[PDB]
Amino acid sequence: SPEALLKQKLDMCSKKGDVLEALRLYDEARRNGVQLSQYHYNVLLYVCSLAEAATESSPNPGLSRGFDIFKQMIVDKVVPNEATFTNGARLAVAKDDPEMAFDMVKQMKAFGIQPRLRSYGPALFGFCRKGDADKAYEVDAHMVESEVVPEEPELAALLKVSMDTKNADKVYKTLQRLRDLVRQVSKSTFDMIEEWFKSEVATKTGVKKWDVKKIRDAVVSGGGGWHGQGWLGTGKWNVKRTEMDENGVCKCCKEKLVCIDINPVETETFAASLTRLACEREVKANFNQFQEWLERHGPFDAVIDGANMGLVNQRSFSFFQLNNTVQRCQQISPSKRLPLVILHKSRVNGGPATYPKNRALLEKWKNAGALYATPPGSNDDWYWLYAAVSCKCLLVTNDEMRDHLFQLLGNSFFPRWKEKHQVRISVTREDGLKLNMPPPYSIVIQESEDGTWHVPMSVEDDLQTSRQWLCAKRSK
Ligand SMILES: NCCCCCC(=O)O
Ligand SMILES: [Mn+2]
Ligand SMILES: [Mn+2]
Ligand SMILES: [Zn+2]
Repeated sequence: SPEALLKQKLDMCSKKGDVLEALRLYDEARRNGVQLSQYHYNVLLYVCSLAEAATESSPNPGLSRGFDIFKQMIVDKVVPNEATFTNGARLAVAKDDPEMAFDMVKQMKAFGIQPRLRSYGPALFGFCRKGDADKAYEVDAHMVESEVVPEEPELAALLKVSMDTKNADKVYKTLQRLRDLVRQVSKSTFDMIEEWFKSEVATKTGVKKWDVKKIRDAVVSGGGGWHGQGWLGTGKWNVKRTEMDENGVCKCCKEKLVCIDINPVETETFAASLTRLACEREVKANFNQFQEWLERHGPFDAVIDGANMGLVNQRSFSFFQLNNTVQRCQQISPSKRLPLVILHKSRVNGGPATYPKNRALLEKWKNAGALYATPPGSNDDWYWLYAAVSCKCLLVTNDEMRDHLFQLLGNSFFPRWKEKHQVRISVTREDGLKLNMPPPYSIVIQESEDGTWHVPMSVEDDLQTSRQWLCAKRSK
């Protein structure tokens, strides 16, 4: 078969590195009238993205023609898959021509193809490195119009280019976007925000007086913790690295941060999403069986990730640590409810249940309506997550919750829900086990009614490392 031969020939070069031969085969396929498929086109694109940018003369044919092949694939109405956007993008990144990267995205839109976030990157970042703010905002406007949602890298780029070109409006809007989409910022973004607030442009923006009533209503309207009506106050900013105490009180300025509400409608939307995603990966009957059991049980004040509580900081499963966590959760329940323990069926049988009194207690929890053993082969993370969300209660787990399953849940609602519901254990030599409860305020960029800002840095584990904030408040 002709296209099967081209597949095989293109699989070979390049797993060999041979761009020249891939390009020869490309032009040959056209002279023979063999129509290239999706698979062929992807291999071509990947292979061309192995070519390098000529630090000495005219661009290399592999990069130049790489774009031309991309252009052709779309013209041919050949559907792009995830490999296409990835290869298309590394092509764009290798070339490092923001204008050409932008053309690729304009072409996808032309032909009704949804561009991906990685498609926009080389265009956005290209312009940003060259200080071309206007071009950067064009790419941004295009990305927004395509309903592609930026992440922290894209926003930090936009923030930097806005700072570089003294655009206080665009700084404000980007900072709002960071609040809305990212919440807590990386070290480098944090440093950049700090620079902004200390800068001459920031000193010189603002208003001496404003419609206090309009700010009030914007606070209500936004959900709390910001107003979005623009820079307030005048003069130099006092900008300090600081911390919040356990009550959300800024140690620098004594402002008490807001606890921002979660709309219960969003929670019901998320619960439905969860069921949909779980039933796509679990045996549907196993997940449904849990849902039905949960409907006949409760109420619960807490759900325990049993495997994580048995295992976190242990060389092997500790029934002690699970049992101590169960008792501590029951003690803080106002009515002393046992928590719902989610445990693998594999973990109820064998050991920790090696010791008969432990076995008998696990069965006691099950008979009290407070243990569900997840079937062999199931991913029990769907089960304790769905239980806590559905029962509207505390979730006791030290699971990071940023491994693949959890990337599926998104970066808007889930991180806000987690902050309000997640209980983590910590253990010391001196005191034993401690429950670390959700904070009584929201750990997010906040903008006060008088225009004062508090910006949280993102950390690995805020129990391990004490979270730094920026306090930015006008001097007079
Ligand atoms: N610290 C956790 C090690 C193994 C964890 C098992 C789990 O989290 O589901
Ligand atoms: Mn788990
Ligand atoms: Mn896990
Ligand atoms: Zn403060």
